[PDB]
Amino acid sequence: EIPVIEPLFTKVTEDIPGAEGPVFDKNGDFYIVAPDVEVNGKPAGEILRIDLKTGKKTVICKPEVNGYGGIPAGCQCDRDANQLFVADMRLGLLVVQTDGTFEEIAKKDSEGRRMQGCNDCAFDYEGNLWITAPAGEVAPADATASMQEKFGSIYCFTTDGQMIQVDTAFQFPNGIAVRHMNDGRPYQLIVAEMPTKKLWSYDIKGPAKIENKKVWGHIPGTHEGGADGMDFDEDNNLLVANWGSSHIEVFGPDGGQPKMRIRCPFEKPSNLHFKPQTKTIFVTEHENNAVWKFEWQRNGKKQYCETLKFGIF
Ligand SMILES: [Ca+2]
Ligand SMILES: [Ca+2]
Repeated sequence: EIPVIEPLFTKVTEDIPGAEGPVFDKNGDFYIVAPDVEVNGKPAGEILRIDLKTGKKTVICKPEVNGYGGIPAGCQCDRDANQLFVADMRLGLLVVQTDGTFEEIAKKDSEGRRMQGCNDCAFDYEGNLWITAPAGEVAPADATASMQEKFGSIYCFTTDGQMIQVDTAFQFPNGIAVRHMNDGRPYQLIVAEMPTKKLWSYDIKGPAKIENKKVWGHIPGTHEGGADGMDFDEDNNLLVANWGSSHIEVFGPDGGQPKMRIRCPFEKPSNLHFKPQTKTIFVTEHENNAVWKFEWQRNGKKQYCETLKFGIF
């Protein structure tokens, strides 16, 4: 059987509807998003900053465009500026400042097609942002998801400002991650297709250039849910929240079947993120709509925001 560890989890904060997108900025501040917040049945998602000591929450942004509320669901911190890139299920891709101001990156992609709602994203070390888009067209267009139909797409927002659809026909693409060589070269993209219990891989040949698509890993279980958020640890092991399984799966560098499983004190882990330079992993979950933390066996893989702009001196 696959080895299972049961680390001690510590509650961080609660009352976060749809708790998702955990992320640390360049100053070490912690943020999470609340995509499930609604006001009178209408989307009113929030981006919050969490005090690690008290667990107190501060709403920094409640995105809305032309009267349509956003559904912020995933985040990545930029490197050269302390700003957050946020995947929004209703607005697409947003760039949010610590002061709460935000900008919608694109209404349409590089081919002029209306943008699809986004769920999560991952920066590669070259500054390109790989994004999952499981939702239908962004507001004002009517909402819809790809849990059944295969119209979920993947985008790559390049450093040159191009929003390129790099693949599509996915059944609710969710988590996403980029594997790098030790010299910093991005070479593999991993995409979670939630309901199908599959993790897909592609070889990265350059900015917005992916090929050799294949099924890379298998997510355990027949439960409703599947792979949600993911991140690499420093040894390139891929940790994946398996929503509905009560576990976070751990895949070795070669994928396939998980090499280890991490038991959680809740059934629906949605996402995770390492605290910089530590073995501490923060986990968002939908059973209690809260955030927790636990200690992993090693530090996490550095996020783009922690990398050296000029290389190793
Ligand atoms: Ca997600
Ligand atoms: Ca993460």
